Amino acid sequence: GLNPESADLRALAKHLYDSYIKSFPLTKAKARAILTGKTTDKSPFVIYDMNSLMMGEDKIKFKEVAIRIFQGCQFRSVEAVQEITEYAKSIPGFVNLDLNDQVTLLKYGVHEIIYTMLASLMNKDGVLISEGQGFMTREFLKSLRKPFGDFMEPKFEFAVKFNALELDDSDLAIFIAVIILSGDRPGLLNVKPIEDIQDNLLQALELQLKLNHPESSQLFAKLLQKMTDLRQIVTEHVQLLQVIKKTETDMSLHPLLQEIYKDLY
Ligand SMILES: Cc1nnc(-c2ccc(OCCCOc3ccc(CCC(=O)O)c(F)c3)c(F)c2)s1
Repeated sequence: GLNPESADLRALAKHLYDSYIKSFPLTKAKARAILTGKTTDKSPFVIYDMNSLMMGEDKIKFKEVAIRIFQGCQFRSVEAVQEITEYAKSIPGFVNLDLNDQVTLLKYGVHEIIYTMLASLMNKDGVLISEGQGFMTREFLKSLRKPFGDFMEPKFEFAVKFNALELDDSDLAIFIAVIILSGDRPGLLNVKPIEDIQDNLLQALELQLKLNHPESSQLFAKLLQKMTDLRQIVTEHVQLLQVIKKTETDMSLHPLLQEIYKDLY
């Protein structure tokens, strides 16, 4: 904030953080407080096997077991899409873009955002579910029958490496906006207005990380590099769905996810 240009970058960071808080009900700071046993929040019920999953169904409240779980992740993605869409609308310039490009930017951005923010709810042993009321172990997720036995592993591998960056919600707010305003999504009609916005967002992210993580060298670059991992998670998940739909012909797909995945990659 030391000159007027950089003060406007601060104002943009604060705007996005504010909108993020308003849009996403379970923040990283709340997730971390649940996972680490802090006294601001309530310990989760832990599901690590079939009997504890049965108990959990009664305690949390919220068909083979693998399919119920897989579909539960899809319902969560649909809620996430709703929240990401409302956040996207708050990004200055987004709603003024061509409507076709608004739709394309959401279509290709929402999963990258979902896996970014999924890391906030993960550690190397498992993941928060039902808004933090439950915690499902990574080993229980690995135990599910084929073809569902490894669908969570790439997301855990990503999370453990992403979490070592030690980003907070104020950082994440800007990073998620940068993800959405990507000028290289396929089929965009007007790239230039997108990149002008993305430029501003990147400038704000960069100053946010230098202020908030003054001791953490090239954090900005190391964060942008993680956009590689996110892309690979997505393309791998799409391949897995192609497999699942051949053996599991009785599995339905929420219409929002169907539209998103159509001709995605
Ligand atoms: C009985 C039960 N019924 N539901 C249960 C349940 C268990 C675990 C859940 O979440 C674990 C973390 C979310 O992980 C993700 C999220 C999104 C995707 C991508 C999905 C797509 O968009 O295609 C993903 F692949 C994994 C959960 F929400 C519900 S237990």
